[PDB]
Amino acid sequence: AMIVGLGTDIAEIERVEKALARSGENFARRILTDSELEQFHASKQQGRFLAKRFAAKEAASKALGTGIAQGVTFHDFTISHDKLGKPLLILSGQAAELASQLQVENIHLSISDERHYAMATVILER
Amino acid sequence: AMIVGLGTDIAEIERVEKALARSGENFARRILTDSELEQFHASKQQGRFLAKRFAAKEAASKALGTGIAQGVTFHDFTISHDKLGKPLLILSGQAAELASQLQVENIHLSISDERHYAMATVILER
Amino acid sequence: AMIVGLGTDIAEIERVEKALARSGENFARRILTDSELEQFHASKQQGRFLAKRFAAKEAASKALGTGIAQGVTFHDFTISHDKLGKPLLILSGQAAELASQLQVENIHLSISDERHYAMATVILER
Ligand SMILES: CC(C)(COP(=O)(O)OP(=O)(O)OC[C@H]1O[C@@H](n2cnc3c(N)ncnc32)[C@H](O)[C@@H]1OP(=O)(O)O)[C@@H](O)C(=O)NCCC(=O)NCCS
Ligand SMILES: CC(C)(COP(=O)(O)OP(=O)(O)OC[C@H]1O[C@@H](n2cnc3c(N)ncnc32)[C@H](O)[C@@H]1OP(=O)(O)O)[C@@H](O)C(=O)NCCC(=O)NCCS
Ligand SMILES: CC(C)(COP(=O)(O)OP(=O)(O)OC[C@H]1O[C@@H](n2cnc3c(N)ncnc32)[C@H](O)[C@@H]1OP(=O)(O)O)[C@@H](O)C(=O)NCCC(=O)NCCS
Ligand SMILES: [Ca+2]
Ligand SMILES: [Ca+2]
Ligand SMILES: [Ca+2]
Ligand SMILES: [Ca+2]
Ligand SMILES: [Ca+2]
Ligand SMILES: [Ca+2]
Ligand SMILES: [Cl-]
Ligand SMILES: [Cl-]
Repeated sequence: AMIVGLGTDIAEIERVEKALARSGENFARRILTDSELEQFHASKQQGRFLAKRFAAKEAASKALGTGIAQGVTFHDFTISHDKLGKPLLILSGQAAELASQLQVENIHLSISDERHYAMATVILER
Repeated sequence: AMIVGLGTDIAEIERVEKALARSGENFARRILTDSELEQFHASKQQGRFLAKRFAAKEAASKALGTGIAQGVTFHDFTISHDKLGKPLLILSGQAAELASQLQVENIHLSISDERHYAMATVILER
Repeated sequence: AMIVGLGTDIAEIERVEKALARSGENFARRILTDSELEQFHASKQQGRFLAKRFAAKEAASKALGTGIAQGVTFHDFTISHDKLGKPLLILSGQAAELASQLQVENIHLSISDERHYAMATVILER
């Protein structure tokens, strides 16, 4: 019925690429869950892949009203896709607990990227 | 009621300008309906005009859940404005058929551009 | 509860910084209410602070459906924050009068910035 939260985020792709060039998997694993890493490792544009997931998760954390804090971690969010490529967001851990407290029934996520920037928006509704 | 789709897109204006300098009307006509072409032709900043429409339409195609695919074309989306300048989105063709299947009753669109980027967000609600 | 409006906006931070270097308070006071100026004055990154507020207010004005026109001014939008850092939008002046006529009961705002750009999205719900 009503919107419980709204979140948006923009990420500079070159910054994510630089971080991967320096710290690689140590950096990717802080952001991605084990299930997401398979898809990540398969990509030939890993910085772009990670930039999008980073924007999506930050946008989700803001829609929750906590950001990546108060027990909410990047691993509480998992990004997947439907059969036509639409991105989907699934919550776990503290994010799932807060969503339940807020009575969230539907989650909407959209992602976009151009050469230099990735962005995402998330809406939680009850 | 509830949100049935969310879409967002960011477009680099310079790439649109380069495409117009090379292919002009042939490129513009792939994105714009005949009705929209009249407004486009009267514009004195065509690359900027077209980048905004491009972002709006891709955002709308993501809100429908298909992208520009599965029979959904750029011509299935028409952008107009109300008397105060608010952008309005009207669907046709396969986009309209899918929206009808999604029970879409209200469509919201917002657009913004700065010197180098144009972006848009679309929300479909039932 | 349906969506009354949606607004989005992107702002180039260096343009805001340049404006401040030239016009300072004359510029800042056009965008910010006296109450918001207190927080602004305490910031050590005033250009970035102001770029975010500028984006939030422009987005809010688009969600209302008027833009910054028709008696609606930048001062009709006040950005505050909750204890966890979530941004909150409160309307006044003509914006509040119009929102009341539209039966707006819930307002949602999200803001994000990266090195060069600030962006925001606003949704008004009845
Ligand atoms: C908000 C967060 C997710 C992102 O921070 P950031 O990249 O500086 O944020 P962005 O510029 O995209 O967003 C800043 C805006 O987010 C919004 N925000 C902050 N806290 C929020 C909250 N609890 N809920 C919703 N929105 C929030 C605010 O509008 C803020 O700007 P403002 O304070 O001027 O209004 C933050 O919780 C965070 O970065 N936490 C730690 C993340 C981390 O571990 N980082 C290491 C890198 S892997
Ligand atoms: C999705 C589409 C609309 C835009 O493609 P794009 O510009 O590469 O996409 P963007 O970079 O803006 O966004 C990519 C994201 O869109 C989202 N997306 C993809 N398919 C989607 C769908 N069916 N529904 C909703 N969102 C979708 C995804 O999150 C994707 O990123 P991810 O796969 O890493 O999660 C695509 O269907 C398209 O444009 N197809 C035809 C190609 C075309 O005509 N191009 C223009 C030529 S002039
Ligand atoms: C909408 C406004 C807030 C910003 O316009 P802008 O600088 O062109 O900003 P953007 O590029 O971000 O937005 C343009 C889009 O906003 C949208 N828009 C315009 N009027 C709108 C309205 N009444 N309601 C909702 N959206 C609107 C349109 O989609 C427009 O693009 P289009 O005409 O190509 O479709 C406008 O009312 C304005 O500039 N007011 C004056 C603000 C001011 O005082 N500026 C001085 C600089 S401090
Ligand atoms: Ca961020
Ligand atoms: Ca892209
Ligand atoms: Ca795109
Ligand atoms: Ca502009
Ligand atoms: Ca603007
Ligand atoms: Ca930032
Ligand atoms: Cl234009
Ligand atoms: Cl700041």
